[PDB]
Amino acid sequence: AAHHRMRWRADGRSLEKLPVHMGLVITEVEQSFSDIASLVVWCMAVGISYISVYDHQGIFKRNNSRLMDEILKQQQELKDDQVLNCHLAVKVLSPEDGKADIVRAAQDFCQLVAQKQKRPTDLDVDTLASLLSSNGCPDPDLVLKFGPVDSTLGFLPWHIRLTEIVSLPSHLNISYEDFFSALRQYAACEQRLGK
Amino acid sequence: ASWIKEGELSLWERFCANIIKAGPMPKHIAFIMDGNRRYAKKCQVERQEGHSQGFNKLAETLRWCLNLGILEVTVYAFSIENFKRSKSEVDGLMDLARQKFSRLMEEKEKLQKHGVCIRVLGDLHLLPLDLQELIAQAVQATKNYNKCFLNVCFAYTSRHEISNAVREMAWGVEQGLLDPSDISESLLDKCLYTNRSPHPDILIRTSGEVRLSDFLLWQTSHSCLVFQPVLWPEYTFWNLFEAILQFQMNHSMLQKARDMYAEERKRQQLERDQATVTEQLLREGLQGDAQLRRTRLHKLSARREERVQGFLQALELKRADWLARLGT
Ligand SMILES: C=C(C)CCOP(=O)(O)OP(=O)(O)O
Ligand SMILES: C=C(C)CCOP(=O)(O)OP(=O)(O)O
Ligand SMILES: [Mg+2]
Repeated sequence: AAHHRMRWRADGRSLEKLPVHMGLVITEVEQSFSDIASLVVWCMAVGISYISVYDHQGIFKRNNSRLMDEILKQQQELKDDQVLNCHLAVKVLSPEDGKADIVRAAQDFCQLVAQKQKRPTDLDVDTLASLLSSNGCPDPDLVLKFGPVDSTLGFLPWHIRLTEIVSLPSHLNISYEDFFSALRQYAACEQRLGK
Repeated sequence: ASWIKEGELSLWERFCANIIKAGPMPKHIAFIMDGNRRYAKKCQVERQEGHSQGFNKLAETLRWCLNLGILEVTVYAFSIENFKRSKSEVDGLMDLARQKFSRLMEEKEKLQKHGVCIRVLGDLHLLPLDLQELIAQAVQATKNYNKCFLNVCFAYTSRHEISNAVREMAWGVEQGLLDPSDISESLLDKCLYTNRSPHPDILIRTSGEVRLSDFLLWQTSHSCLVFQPVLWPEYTFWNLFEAILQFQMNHSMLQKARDMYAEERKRQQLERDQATVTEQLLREGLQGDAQLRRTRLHKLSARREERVQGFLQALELKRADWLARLGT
């Protein structure tokens, strides 16, 4: 009713902090797109810039369109500019976006080594990080893990080094209050960064 | 105290262990031993005592693992990230390390008897020169033991370890041992500090913290994550026991997942290979019904096997070389 956009932005602004980049990892292999879509739009409504969606069986990758279909639907209730903003803010991932991509980059650096363009020594941490960036997309600060499995199951191993990992038993009927509860958890977390 | 704390499990420990050992048991557990400072505060004790207590718990915990027949243990003792702490603290931590690694020599009897191999994984060059030498001797002294493996991650991060591993295979390229098209999942595995070890079945973090803090990111991607609120110096057998119980609950699903991922990788490899064999044969002219593609596949494979095996023996060389040089 549009007092719902003001509410959800107020909810976000109210937390000590919000994730710039949220990951949604689904581990459940028993069986569902509207729930995931609801999570995504909630993320966008509260003020989270980027949302990754991941499953280890690549089901979401193979169903990108059907997923973006629901996201755009659910999103309007609560066309081309709207389709561009979801493509930018939402990434759909499978395992190949993790380790395989690190191999991918490794190769891209070893040709520059063959080319006598780069020396092995030029590859500090930070260079690898760059070779492994998108554009705006930072590392996910918060991953919401759904389902019975205590594992990231291949989710962005490189980028997930400081990500707070919050576990929820299922995504099946997920409520806003349940989603926000996770956000309150993340907002209250202490990050020392080695000090 | 010593490094090896000989102790027999108690009655209930023993009994619960027997029941648990009937199911799948982890072969390799890794620990982020976090919360020593919060512990020292809680105990109204000095920071350094907190860390010392932390080392005592490690010794106790390894005995638990050995008593459960878990032959490999990786710990996070010191992160590169940790250098940013007050000189007071890091000097203290550095001094602790000197003490423990120095005491290790005086324990050679127990190390042989118990058969404990100690490896120290990290960017060790960042440590004080005296410490490097100390560690190096410790490593050389135990290198031939086989009954129990302890990996201490010191001056370590995951990113550093990963970068290092790619650098190593870029070194292979520059040294003309590696051609870009040979860099893969396996090869990267084999250039990590952890290359002698299988990936950890369980990763445990002791604070109430729900982050990995740049620890074994590559190795623990498919492993059982257990976050327990207990501060490390207060860890108990039962905490450990709860970890293993989690592992057992997850085992079936994580196995299915690990095989799926393996089967999909062999597939995507036999795919990207068979395709390389195509461009060559189309650009050549001939294209099969007399096992032509099949023979070009055996070739590309054996090329890799021979050339990667070659890169590897030269990497092991370079590691031993720096080990001998700095531990003389
Ligand atoms: C050697 C260990 C156990 C390092 C854990 O790091 P921290 O305790 O410094 O990690 P943060 O909480 O600051 O990320
Ligand atoms: C060398 C390390 C990082 C040991 C882990 O405990 P801490 O020193 O991080 O103590 P906490 O701040 O986590 O309580
Ligand atoms: Mg800490």
